Amino acid sequence: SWNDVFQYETNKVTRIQSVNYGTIKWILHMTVFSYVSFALMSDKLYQRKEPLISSVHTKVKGVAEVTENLVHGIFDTADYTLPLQGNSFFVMTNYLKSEGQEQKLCPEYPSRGKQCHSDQGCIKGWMDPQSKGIQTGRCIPYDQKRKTCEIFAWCPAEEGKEAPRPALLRSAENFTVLIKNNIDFPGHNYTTRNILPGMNISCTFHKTWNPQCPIFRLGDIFQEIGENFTEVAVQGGIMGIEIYWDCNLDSWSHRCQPKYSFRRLDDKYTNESLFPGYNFRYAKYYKENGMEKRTLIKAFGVRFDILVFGTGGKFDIIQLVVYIGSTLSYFGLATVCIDLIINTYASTCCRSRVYPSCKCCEPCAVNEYYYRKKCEPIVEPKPTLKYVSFVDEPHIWMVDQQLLGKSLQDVKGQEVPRPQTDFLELSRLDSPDWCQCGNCLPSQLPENRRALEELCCRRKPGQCITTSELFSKIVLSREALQLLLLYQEPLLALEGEAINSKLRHCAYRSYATWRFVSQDMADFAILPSCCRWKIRKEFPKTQGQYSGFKYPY
Amino acid sequence: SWNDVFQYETNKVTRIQSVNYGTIKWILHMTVFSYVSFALMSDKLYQRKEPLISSVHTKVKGVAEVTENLVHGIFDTADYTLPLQGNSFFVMTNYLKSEGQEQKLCPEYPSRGKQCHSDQGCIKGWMDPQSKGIQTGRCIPYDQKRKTCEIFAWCPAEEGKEAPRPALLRSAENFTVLIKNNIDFPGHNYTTRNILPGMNISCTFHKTWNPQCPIFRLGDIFQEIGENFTEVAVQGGIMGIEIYWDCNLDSWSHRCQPKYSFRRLDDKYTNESLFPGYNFRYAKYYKENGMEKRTLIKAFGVRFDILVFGTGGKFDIIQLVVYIGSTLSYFGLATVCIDLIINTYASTCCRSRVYPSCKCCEPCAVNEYYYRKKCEPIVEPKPTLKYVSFVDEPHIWMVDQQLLGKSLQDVKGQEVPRPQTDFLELSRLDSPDWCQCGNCLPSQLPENRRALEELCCRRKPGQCITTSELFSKIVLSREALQLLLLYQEPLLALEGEAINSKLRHCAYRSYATWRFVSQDMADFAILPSCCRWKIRKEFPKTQGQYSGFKYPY
Amino acid sequence: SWNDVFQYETNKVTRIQSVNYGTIKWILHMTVFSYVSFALMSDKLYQRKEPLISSVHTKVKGVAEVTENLVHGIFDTADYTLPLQGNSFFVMTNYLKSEGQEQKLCPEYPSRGKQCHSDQGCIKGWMDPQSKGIQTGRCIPYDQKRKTCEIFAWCPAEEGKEAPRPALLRSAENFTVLIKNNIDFPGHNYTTRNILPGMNISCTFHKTWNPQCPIFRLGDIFQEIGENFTEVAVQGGIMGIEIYWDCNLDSWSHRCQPKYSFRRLDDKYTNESLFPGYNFRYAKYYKENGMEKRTLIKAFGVRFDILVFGTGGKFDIIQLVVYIGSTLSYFGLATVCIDLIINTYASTCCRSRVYPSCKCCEPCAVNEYYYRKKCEPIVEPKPTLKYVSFVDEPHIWMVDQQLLGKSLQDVKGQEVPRPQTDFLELSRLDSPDWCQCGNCLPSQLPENRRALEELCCRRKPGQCITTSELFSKIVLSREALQLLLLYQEPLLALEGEAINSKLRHCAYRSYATWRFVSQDMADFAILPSCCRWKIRKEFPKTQGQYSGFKYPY
Ligand SMILES: O=S(=O)(O)c1ccc(Nc2ccc(C(c3ccc(Nc4ccc(S(=O)(=O)O)cc4)cc3)c3ccc(Nc4ccc(S(=O)(=O)O)cc4)cc3)cc2)cc1
Ligand SMILES: O=S(=O)(O)c1ccc(Nc2ccc(C(c3ccc(Nc4ccc(S(=O)(=O)O)cc4)cc3)c3ccc(Nc4ccc(S(=O)(=O)O)cc4)cc3)cc2)cc1
Ligand SMILES: O=S(=O)(O)c1ccc(Nc2ccc(C(c3ccc(Nc4ccc(S(=O)(=O)O)cc4)cc3)c3ccc(Nc4ccc(S(=O)(=O)O)cc4)cc3)cc2)cc1
Ligand SMILES: Nc1nc2c(ncn2[C@@H]2O[C@H](COP(=O)(O)OP(=O)(O)O)[C@@H](O)[C@H]2O)c(=O)[nH]1
Ligand SMILES: Nc1nc2c(ncn2[C@@H]2O[C@H](COP(=O)(O)OP(=O)(O)O)[C@@H](O)[C@H]2O)c(=O)[nH]1
Ligand SMILES: Nc1nc2c(ncn2[C@@H]2O[C@H](COP(=O)(O)OP(=O)(O)O)[C@@H](O)[C@H]2O)c(=O)[nH]1
Ligand SMILES: *[C@@H]1O[C@H](CO)[C@@H](O)[C@H](O)[C@H]1NC(C)=O
Ligand SMILES: *[C@@H]1O[C@H](CO)[C@@H](O)[C@H](O)[C@H]1NC(C)=O
Ligand SMILES: *[C@@H]1O[C@H](CO)[C@@H](O)[C@H](O)[C@H]1NC(C)=O
Ligand SMILES: *[C@@H]1O[C@H](CO)[C@@H](O)[C@H](O)[C@H]1NC(C)=O
Ligand SMILES: *[C@@H]1O[C@H](CO)[C@@H](O)[C@H](O)[C@H]1NC(C)=O
Ligand SMILES: *[C@@H]1O[C@H](CO)[C@@H](O)[C@H](O)[C@H]1NC(C)=O
Ligand SMILES: *[C@@H]1O[C@H](CO)[C@@H](O)[C@H](O)[C@H]1NC(C)=O
Ligand SMILES: *[C@@H]1O[C@H](CO)[C@@H](O)[C@H](O)[C@H]1NC(C)=O
Ligand SMILES: *[C@@H]1O[C@H](CO)[C@@H](O)[C@H](O)[C@H]1NC(C)=O
Ligand SMILES: *[C@@H]1O[C@H](CO)[C@@H](O)[C@H](O)[C@H]1NC(C)=O
Ligand SMILES: [Zn+2]
Ligand SMILES: [Zn+2]
Ligand SMILES: [Zn+2]
Ligand SMILES: [Zn+2]
Ligand SMILES: [Zn+2]
Ligand SMILES: [Zn+2]
Repeated sequence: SWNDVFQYETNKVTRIQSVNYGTIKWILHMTVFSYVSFALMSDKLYQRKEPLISSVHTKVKGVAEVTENLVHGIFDTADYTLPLQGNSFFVMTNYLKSEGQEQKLCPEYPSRGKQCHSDQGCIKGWMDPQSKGIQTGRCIPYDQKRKTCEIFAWCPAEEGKEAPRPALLRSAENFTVLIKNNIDFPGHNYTTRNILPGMNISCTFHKTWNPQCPIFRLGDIFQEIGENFTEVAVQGGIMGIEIYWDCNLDSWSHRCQPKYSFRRLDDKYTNESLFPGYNFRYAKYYKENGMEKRTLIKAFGVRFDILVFGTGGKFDIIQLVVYIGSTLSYFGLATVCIDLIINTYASTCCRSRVYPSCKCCEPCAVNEYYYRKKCEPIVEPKPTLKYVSFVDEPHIWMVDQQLLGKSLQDVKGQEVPRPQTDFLELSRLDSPDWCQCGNCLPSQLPENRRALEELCCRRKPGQCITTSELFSKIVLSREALQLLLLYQEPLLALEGEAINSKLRHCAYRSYATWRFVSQDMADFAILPSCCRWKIRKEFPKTQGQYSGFKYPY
Repeated sequence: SWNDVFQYETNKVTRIQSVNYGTIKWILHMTVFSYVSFALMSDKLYQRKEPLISSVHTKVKGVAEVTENLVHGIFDTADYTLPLQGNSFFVMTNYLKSEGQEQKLCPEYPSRGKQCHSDQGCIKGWMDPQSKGIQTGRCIPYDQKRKTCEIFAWCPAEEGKEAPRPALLRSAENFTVLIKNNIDFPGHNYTTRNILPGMNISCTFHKTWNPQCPIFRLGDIFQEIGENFTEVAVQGGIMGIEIYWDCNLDSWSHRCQPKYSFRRLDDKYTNESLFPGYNFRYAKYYKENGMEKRTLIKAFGVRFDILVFGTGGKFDIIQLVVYIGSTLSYFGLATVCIDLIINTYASTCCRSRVYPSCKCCEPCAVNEYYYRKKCEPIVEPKPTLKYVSFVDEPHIWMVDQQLLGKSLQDVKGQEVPRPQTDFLELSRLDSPDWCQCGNCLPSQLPENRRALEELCCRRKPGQCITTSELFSKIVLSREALQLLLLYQEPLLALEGEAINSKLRHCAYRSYATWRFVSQDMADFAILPSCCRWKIRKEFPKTQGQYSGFKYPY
Repeated sequence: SWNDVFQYETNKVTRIQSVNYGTIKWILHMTVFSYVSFALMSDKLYQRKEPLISSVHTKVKGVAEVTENLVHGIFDTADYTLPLQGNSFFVMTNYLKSEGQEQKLCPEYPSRGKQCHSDQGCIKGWMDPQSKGIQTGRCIPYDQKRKTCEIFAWCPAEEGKEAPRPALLRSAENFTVLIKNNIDFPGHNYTTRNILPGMNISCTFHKTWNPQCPIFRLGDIFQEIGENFTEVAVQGGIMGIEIYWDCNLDSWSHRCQPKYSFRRLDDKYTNESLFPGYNFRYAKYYKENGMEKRTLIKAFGVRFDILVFGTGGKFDIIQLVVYIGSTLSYFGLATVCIDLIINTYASTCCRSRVYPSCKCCEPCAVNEYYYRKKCEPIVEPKPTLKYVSFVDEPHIWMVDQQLLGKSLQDVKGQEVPRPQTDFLELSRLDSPDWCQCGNCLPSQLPENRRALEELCCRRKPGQCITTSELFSKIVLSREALQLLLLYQEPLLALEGEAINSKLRHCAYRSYATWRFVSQDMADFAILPSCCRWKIRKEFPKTQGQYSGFKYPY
């Protein structure tokens, strides 16, 4: 089967020289091409994108002078507050220091209504989880009007004390942080950094003037997003410094720069029971005067979380191939649309309701010509298929249903048009109850299938089709049938009953071709009893029943 | 070439009114549509998904009362153990404290068999990397039966001492951690948090009852995954609190909630040489009695790593377009399947082996009618192409191969069927060694290509095709040929040898059309010597050799 | 419309038994299949890939003996330097210690030219942001030739002092770090770790010998990437330990192993004003002799950032379906290419310029036969469409344009070939100024549209087509026209003016079919005045004007 391999199939097509259809086709093609190209370029769907891996190294620089009372102290954001310099860092903005605490008995701080109306109110032997002090069951006069429960704990106890207002280290808004960010795209084998040779050092970040300076003033960070540093400093907070890397690693469009943005990460309206702000407690234990003491510091501040995210794209051929394959089927849109137009306007419904109503749609009736040049309807050749023609009608009846002992003459079928004959070929030129022509005869077939041949040439009384001279010229012309037989077999022998059978079949074939036109219908046609029996009379059989119609398949 | 632009191509098609094929087509279309729709909806392939950036802020709350001996102490997880409150946090569950250590000489702890069988066993001047103590070469009687090597180091040395069992801070399983998680999808410009207004505060996380409370009891964290906190507390561990954000940012299906899950991250069965658990050593140096001392604490505990991951989807038109384009080609499945059925059942092999064996497959022989209505086979018109017809055979022979001095009569070729003639058109109606008809003549062509015309009308002896009256009516009927010529050229001049050549060509064309049927074969047909020379005799040439068959292309 | 549902469309095709085209088709199909398969397998486009979530637990092991002067001390990387063991860790490689500092007056260190040329140079009451010391306005003689400004600060002040060279803790290159890495793919529900049972413990990482040992010597880490640990130790740095997980979670191809790589993350050539290296300052405050003192340590070292990244793939049916759908349209490449070849080589331009120039391209002229068997050109049947035939020419003229009072005879039109007549069907066989035949008559139509019928049988003077006997046999043969009418309607009545109209129309139809061939052109043909008026004379009308050509649609 070598020839089976070497076959090539190509579809049969129909050019149409239509201005409208060609214009529509090209418009739709340009539209699809424009959109797919735009999507590819905008979304960079030709690039295989990779996420980055990041390293952050921060350096906070600030000295705050505090007058605590009176002692003038300096708070350097180099050793006092910054042992961690990386993704996240903390800048202290307030503190509550309790110097020289001794484990002894003292009143508890009156926080959130922590007081007593009577001595018996306090519970002996139970330590409050907030004050973290063991109650002795007595109530001390903490203040003149703010007496609180007696407790044995570190004293003077300050647990529950509110953060000082205004914040002690407000000057922290004047501090600066230098962020060094190293990224890599391991798949693309590309690494870069946010500081490059030839960058200003005295610069400070501004979203317009200095959008690439990695030195940030904290107050500016807060102002850029409408946050009040003075208020946030009191209880603390969490702020995000987002670094976005939208990086194009293609040589012809290379661009890998960071974009800095800011976002408050703590909730401003956190409920008082969910620990608003940001703080931590750390203690330093020291023995003074032979008595173990402890210095406790509750520090409030802003934790800055540096969030680095982004992707790096580089041209990938496989991605482009996949995208093109995905978008290729969209170029059949023109075909789909124009074929749908042809099919819709080829209907007989439009000439009856649409065009009469709208006369601007009349010239869209050429779709009927475009649809006959495009489609060839055919029917399933099932055994029950039969075609019927009546000389008193202009069209043909297809009886695909079975005859339940009912004469074929009395069967509705379904009307179909007679095919237009090839004019070029022709340019070279007592009776039964179901019979209206009077020339039909009872069928000799077995009673069960006798109704197939119970057909007449016409539906109303009149002259039989056999009376026409064309019937004799075509169907009963022994000369013409012999010529057709010789055309099929030039050396045919004109002797015996074989020739009489060959001529009878040719007469049937001739009537069916003459009155059904297409071979598709001529194959399943049914001859009337009149024509059938005239043919048989003029081409008899030596002996035996005529088989009648036999299923072609 | 404006008309070239305005062309529209549409494929020629063939409707088939088949219940089976239409049903199959629609079933396959519904199947493909259902699957593509289901995939789109389930996988959300219309959504452009983005990973999140996260910030975590934790607050551990717990006081553990320890009776160390006797002194009753409190271990507050606010200052003693928690200066870091973010992605990861540590809860101490055990400790080994060595108070008031002095750099002097003392025995080494007997850990992992660290002992001596003799004084000379110990190495002088060498410091063990485990005990971290410089050996003096002597062995001290550390214990009555556990003497160990003498060392100069911090003393009393406790290096290698096992973690106390049961864990001192078992009460840490009753501690609670509040996790505040802020996420953002920077591309989608969406941010949310795990705590929202109107949430219960007294709640504690339960996977069913309170699946959204971000307050977790550590013992519950361990119980939920079948881990024993009491055992893990002895040597420590690492536990993961996974926060999954499967977030849909579309308005009509908006859902962005966290799902909390837990996973032990350290290996339970870590080898003793790979440092099982989690611990760290930290020292506090202080001068006591004028002698520099050091307090060493080895802390065992559980490090909790909060792992936040997830994606946020939002409708993207480009993604939907790409998905639809990818899935469009699957709607040709019905076409592929039904065309394959037609092709397979159109074979002549099925009527010979399949249908006789299986009679339920007989009604699938209409595929032969569907395949003749669908396909038009053609052959490459190469110069070696020739077609041959023998009046004693019912079919035709295509000789695509070359004649190597061998008469065309004696060439196998390959059998092809004679086309069915258009019955509608016809309804209007001494000898050489290779000659079996006796009426053929030697070819006058040059010897090299003389074998082309060495053909007879039949393969077996018999009457020549020329003897039929149809040959004279069609081929030798000067009247008919003149009528055909006039049809082609109405004003043709019937004079000179030009008319005699025009008639000879028409006679050849007529024989070829009559005996090959299709113009495709009639073009490459080969006339027998008998017919050829009868035609030439009745349409002679004034002078010169007859050219013979000439390649149409 | 049940039959409307049960329709199946199949395209009409044309097999071609061509070795070249079949070979090209199969080559292109194999090429496309090979590439799509290769892309699928290489890129694993059948796998839905997921990023990992990671946990890292490190254990650094090293003791460095330092001789500070003389006191011999040990620096253990277990308690002195490592409280953090996770994603990032710090190994100290150098330090500057200032023991027993007292807040008093002293000279400032001469760093970066920090000196005075005169006492008045120093500013009173202003504290330098670098030295962090309040100036008293005087200049102390710090050194014999390096006098610096007087300042009140912690003393002896060492701010700005350069890091010692060579680094004190060079022995840190001999330290080892054990990295335990736990990953998970939450979607795939897969977790693994970098240490598995049966792994060597005494091993140390080597890229070839021990590529999976998670124990790393720091000096080896630096040597592997061409970094000098001795130099980096002086000022410090940041090094990355990248752990890549390319993990295949499919059972038949399961592989999930880590690949370790190293990358310096700090910039080697950082500007001196951008704080090169890595360091931090931490202080320990202690009261000595009743005077508050502070010990300051500036530590230089290398921060190691463990960067874990990777994806885990597992077979997904939806991904495979999407990929196949995307790549399906590429299998029409053979069709596109071969159809383009057929179209290009079917042009009449190739036979005139290409083949004469290049004779190796002659056998590609069969594409003209392949293109006539494949395409059926048609024209839009618009009202202005007209076809014209002149008996003195071999081809046909299509006049699609309007006649602006200009005789149709004098219209250029555009030449088209006359269709090849179905030879099988035929094998069964005083004057106006615009008239060249002399037998045409003035048109009786209204003057506005009178020019349509102003056509002659020929373009040059000569005999009229009507003079041919074929005109009388075909067009004026009342017998033949009656036979055609009877063929259409066998029981037609031959009486009245109706028959005379039926015959006149048939004569028009016969001329148009005889001289235009295709019904497409015969429909829009235009008869000459000579033939038209001869037909009308021999088939007159009782009374009334002849309507003339009427638009078929
Ligand atoms: O992302 S997150 O994870 O959330 C995250 C988490 C944390 C950070 N950064 C960060 C950096 C430093 C500290 C820290 C600290 C301490 C003091 C100040 N300022 C100060 C105030 C007043 C005075 S005063 O007026 O002169 O007094 C002097 C100085 C600023 C910061 C800190 C240090 C030590 C400890 N604990 C400890 C426990 C036991 C022992 S021991 O001795 O027993 O061994 C010793 C120490 C706790 C905190 C905390 C967080 C960033 C991100
Ligand atoms: O993700 S990871 O990266 O893996 C990661 C890593 C770490 C964490 N959290 C975390 C939080 C705190 C500590 C820490 C600590 C200390 C003590 C207790 N409890 C305690 C026990 C007994 C007694 S007692 O009985 O009363 O005695 C009292 C208290 C709990 C925790 C800690 C603090 C300081 C140091 N070092 C240091 C070095 C030099 C100097 S200096 O003075 O020389 O300057 C001062 C201090 C080390 C550890 C460690 C880790 C989370 C995640
Ligand atoms: O990714 S990143 O975020 O960038 C990142 C960030 C950090 C890390 N690791 C890391 C680990 C430890 C330290 C640390 C430290 C201290 C000392 C040595 N060696 C040493 C030298 C000389 C001598 S000597 O010669 O014997 O003297 C003895 C020992 C090594 C490391 C450190 C400890 C404490 C503090 N601060 C503090 C503040 C207030 C108070 S308080 O008392 O006031 O409460 C107490 C303490 C700061 C640093 C720093 C970073 C990894 C990654
Ligand atoms: N289309 C069509 N074909 C028919 C009809 N009647 C007979 N035939 C065909 O013509 C042949 C004639 O068979 P027939 O002469 O009746 O039986 P016979 O005596 O054995 O030759 C059969 O093989 C049928 O296929 C008819 O009414 N319509
Ligand atoms: N198909 C076919 N065509 C033929 C055959 N012989 C001749 N022809 C064609 O008919 C024409 C007749 O040429 P011929 O009369 O032999 O040469 P002439 O004397 O120059 O006219 C040639 O152009 C051929 O194309 C034949 O055997 N088969
Ligand atoms: N193709 C073509 N058709 C024509 C021409 N002239 C007339 N016809 C057609 O033939 C029919 C003859 O109409 P005609 O006899 O002139 O008008 P009548 O007197 O009303 O019958 C019309 O319906 C036209 O469709 C012509 O020149 N070319
Ligand atoms: C920040 O600095 C400016 C200029 O030095 C000063 O005017 C302002 O008061 C400072 N802010 C704080 C909060 O100290
Ligand atoms: C910010 O907060 C402070 C105190 O918290 C307040 O005095 C001030 O009005 C607020 N707004 C601005 C713009 O400073
Ligand atoms: C805080 O929560 C309590 C209940 O725990 C509720 O009564 C109160 O209204 C809440 N306040 C805010 C500001 O959310
Ligand atoms: C946890 O708390 C419950 C109730 O307060 C108590 O019964 C239990 O013993 C506690 N567990 C530990 C380990 O202390
Ligand atoms: C857990 O561990 C402890 C000691 O490690 C042991 O007594 C107990 O049986 C274990 N199981 C449970 C369920 O507590
Ligand atoms: C630990 O590793 C040692 C070898 O270093 C081996 O002999 C021993 O069996 C291992 N034990 C476990 C529990 O893995
Ligand atoms: C590292 O160890 C080797 C062998 O113990 C030694 O030769 C080398 O000097 C050491 N390096 C340093 C910097 O101490
Ligand atoms: C692997 O382990 C064996 C003992 O189990 C040890 O002898 C060998 O040295 C180890 N491999 C290396 C490279 O040290
Ligand atoms: C590394 O640096 C040291 C001092 O920084 C220098 O002596 C040495 O030549 C450098 N190169 C190597 C290979 O050690
Ligand atoms: C550092 O920056 C300064 C300007 O701030 C410039 O003058 C100097 O040349 C730079 N040096 C290097 C090594 O980049
Ligand atoms: Zn009848
Ligand atoms: Zn009848
Ligand atoms: Zn012969
Ligand atoms: Zn012969
Ligand atoms: Zn004329
Ligand atoms: Zn004329």
